[PDB]
Amino acid sequence: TRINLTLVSELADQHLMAEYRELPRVFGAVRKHVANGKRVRDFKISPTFILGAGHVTFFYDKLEFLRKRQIELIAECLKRGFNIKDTTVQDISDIPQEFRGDYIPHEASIAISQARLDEKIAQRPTWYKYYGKAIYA
Repeated sequence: TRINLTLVSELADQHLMAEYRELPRVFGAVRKHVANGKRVRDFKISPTFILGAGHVTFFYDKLEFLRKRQIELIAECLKRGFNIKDTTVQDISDIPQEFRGDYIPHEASIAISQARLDEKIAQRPTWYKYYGKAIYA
């Protein structure tokens, strides 16, 4: 599961579709943990954004950030003419407030996220498209 920090209008089609599919998984994971009696204090949340080990957990107390980003992802999918089936933002008001924080990444954090996306495309640029156009080489 990978959450990106870059503007959704700048994502390659493949990356946009992947994040649309994967971001909501975090909500379900928190629900599962809440049902198991866990609290935010039970998690080791990094103080700064990271990729890899601890990436998903970093967002456990930042669900409002994710909710707002899911709004943007859906809108970008529709803008590109993609046929997505769920066009509604998930209601997360059932999750305890301590997990529903917001977040504003610094440009240095965004640069880490951007570098990972760049690196993936560079591997085989023909696998990526933007509005269906092969602009990556």
